[PDB]
This record gives sequence, C-alpha cells and structure tokens, in this order.
Amino acid sequence: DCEFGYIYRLAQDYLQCVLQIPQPGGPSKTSRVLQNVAFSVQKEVEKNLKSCLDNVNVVSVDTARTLFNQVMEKEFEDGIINWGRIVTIFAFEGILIKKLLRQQIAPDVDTYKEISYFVAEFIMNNTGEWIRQNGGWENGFVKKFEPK
Ligand SMILES: *CCC(=O)N(c1ccc(O[C@@H]2CC[C@@H](NC(=O)N[C@@H]3CCS(=O)(=O)C3)C2)c(F)c1)[C@@H](CC(N)=O)c1ccc(Cl)cc1
Repeated sequence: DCEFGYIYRLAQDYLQCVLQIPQPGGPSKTSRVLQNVAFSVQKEVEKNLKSCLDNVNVVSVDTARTLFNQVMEKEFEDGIINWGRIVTIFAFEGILIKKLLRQQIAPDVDTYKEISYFVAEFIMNNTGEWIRQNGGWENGFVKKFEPK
C-alpha cells in the first residue's frame, strides 16, 4: 500500500470528499478513516489561519504546487516524520482545493487529479519508506486512527 497508486487513490478520495463529489458506488476502510481525521485537522487549520489564508490568490495549479512545496518543506524541516504530519498533508491539500475552486483561472474539473498526483509524489518520495516500516496504511495509519 506504499506504492504510488494506493497513495494517489487516498489523495484523490480525500479531495473528492472535500469537494462533495465522492466517486459514485465507495472508499476503502483506509480512506474512510483518513477522511474523518484529516477533515478535523483541516477545519481547525482553516479557523486558526483564516487571516493568512487570504494572503495568496491560488490562480493556477502551478501556484498551488509552489505553495504546497513551501508548506511541506517547512512542515518537515526538523526531519521528524510522524502520523500527525502525514494527516496534515491531506488536510493541506483540502485547503488548496478549496482555494483553487474559488480562484483558479479557467477552472478545470480535472484539477483535483493533478493536485492528487503531486501530493502522492511528495508522500511516496519523502515519507513512503517511513510509512511502510511503520505498518503502511492498513497496519500503521488505520491501526493508529481507527475508532476505538
Ligand atoms: C498564516 C500562515 C501562512 O501564511 N501560510 C500557511 C502556512 C502553513 C499552512 O499550513 C501548515 C499545514 C498545517 C499547519 N501545520 C500543523 O498544524 N502542524 C502541526 C505540527 C506537526 S503535526 O502534524 O502534529 C500538527 C501549517 C498554511 F495553511 C498556510 C502561507 C504559507 C506560504 N508558504 O505562503 C500560505 C500557504 C498556503 C495558502 Cl493556501 C495560504 C497561505
């Protein structure tokens, strides 16, 4: 599950949850657990950062990728990977997609698929082996975050 395709599906499932367009039919047990936890983080970040989230105009996918790179470089600067930081990656892509829905020039219905790709690239290349060694999504993330 630490392969790119699995991570891409998690990132895309979370953007479809934020955008209220879940793929008709349903998400896996991993995505279901992740959407509750990442949404709780997302809402608190949006409340705390309300003032500064207006300091950018996310007019394009390249702007969103630049912002994502800056935020992730800062989030992981101490070299510490943990599950909280992994959930924060998904919460942050949720904030990005909401700003793109409002601000993207020539809004493209497939944009969430491009954001999903670069989120999955970051997760796989920068945290993938930490994730696998800590149980992957099914034996790590879900075991940590699934309901008591
Ligand atoms: C006011 C802040 C600001 O100007 N920008 C910004 C910076 C960071 C950010 O989100 C980060 C991800 C969520 C949060 N981290 C966090 O809660 N980490 C905790 C400690 C480790 S843990 O995982 O346990 C939890 C901060 C923002 F959403 C916004 C801007 C930064 C920039 N590079 O311009 C900014 C970025 C993006 C947008 Cl859309 C708007 C402003």
